[PDB]
Amino acid sequence: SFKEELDKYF
Amino acid sequence: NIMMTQSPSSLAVSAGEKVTMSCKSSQSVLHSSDQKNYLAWYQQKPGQSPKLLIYWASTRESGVPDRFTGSGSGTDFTLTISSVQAEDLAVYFCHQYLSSYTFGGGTKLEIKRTVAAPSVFIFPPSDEQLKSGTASVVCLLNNFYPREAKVQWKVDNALQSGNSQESVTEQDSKDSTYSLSSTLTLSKADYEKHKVYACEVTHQGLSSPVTKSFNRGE
Amino acid sequence: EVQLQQSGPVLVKPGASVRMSCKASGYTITDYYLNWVKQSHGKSLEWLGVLNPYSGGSLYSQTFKGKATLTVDRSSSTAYLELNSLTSEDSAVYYCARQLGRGNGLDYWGQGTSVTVSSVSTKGPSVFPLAPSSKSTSGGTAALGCLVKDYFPEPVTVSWNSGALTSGVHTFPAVLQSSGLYSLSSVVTVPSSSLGTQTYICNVNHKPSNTKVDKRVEPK
Repeated sequence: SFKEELDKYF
Repeated sequence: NIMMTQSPSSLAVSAGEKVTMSCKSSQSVLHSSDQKNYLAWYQQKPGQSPKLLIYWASTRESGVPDRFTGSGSGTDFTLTISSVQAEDLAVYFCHQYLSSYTFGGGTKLEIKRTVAAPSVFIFPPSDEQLKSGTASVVCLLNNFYPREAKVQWKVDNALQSGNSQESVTEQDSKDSTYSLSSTLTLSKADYEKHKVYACEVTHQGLSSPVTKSFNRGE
Repeated sequence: EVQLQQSGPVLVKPGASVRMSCKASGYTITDYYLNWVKQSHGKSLEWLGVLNPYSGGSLYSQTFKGKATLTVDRSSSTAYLELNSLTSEDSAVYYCARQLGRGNGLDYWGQGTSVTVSSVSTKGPSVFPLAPSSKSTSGGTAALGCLVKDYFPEPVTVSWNSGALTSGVHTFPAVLQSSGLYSLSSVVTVPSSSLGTQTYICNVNHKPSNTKVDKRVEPK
């Protein structure tokens, strides 16, 4: 979910 | 999404008092790779943009006074202001950034101070406005506390209804007072039918109503 | 000093699109991410998404996916937010806010861009003096002001003496008149002793109607 999308994006 | 809940909705303290406010997240905001709670606090003074105070739940941002301290872990966070100053009036928001960013609904910190009666002023319509067919008469109540105040408009001692609007300022960041402006709006034709235009003001700091008035065209 | 300078307030019709800007100065724009955050009614904050000025790539809240578009012009150090298919519910102040990296807070925010979505047309205010008189004195002080009447949408900005007069100013929240137009007043208290030597001018700006009015306020 979204926490991992933030991790990948940053 | 992670839901952020702040309490209380508002609170009011005198300068020098300690305050605490709560922020609860609906799930953990702990980021595993760095073992940091991805939780920030912001201060938003009236008319300004938010200012970052705290991040990682408890690390104070550079330049933030040390009276502001963030604490907590898991789902329960706290912002403490150790000794509130008059300029700390603001809405304080928490923010989680572990997942899709969400904010709490804010805690509004208001300041308590001694009673201050309003200074009252009245303004006739400008000649420029009159030439255009309308008369706006303005009554100003300056720098009073607490915020509750009542204005009544009287025209040759007749109480008016239905033809005025008012608004009150945010609290002042230096003296903790409020001010209020009321506008009575009439047509030019009605304005010219009467002599005495009066604003009558009631407030805790006054033992009897104060009236400020003018005589039209004088 | 770091600054994020956002474009001015705008009125747009339902169904239209709008693009607003956020210009970074005092730092290299590619050194920090840029977030966009909506504020409704001066309080509730809602995140739209984040852009990386170096790559130009963005990550959006699911709420704004396909509704918001983040872009950047690295040459002019300027980020952009475009919103499409606008509804009344999109009226808000939109902030841009820098974020150094994943773990950081939003450390510096622009001043916000107010977007009003409405079928009502823009209207610029009339500006009238609130002239000091014998009935606007309180113990050696005089109150004076400007009435900024009949405009749409918010906001109006008022300064005094081009920003050199700020002490004792109260610029009141606007009121919504029955007509659907706004009115506000801005007042200041000054010494009565110097009304003849000092000059007081309110500078009124209503960007949506191109109103820039300076009004000299003198004793009646």
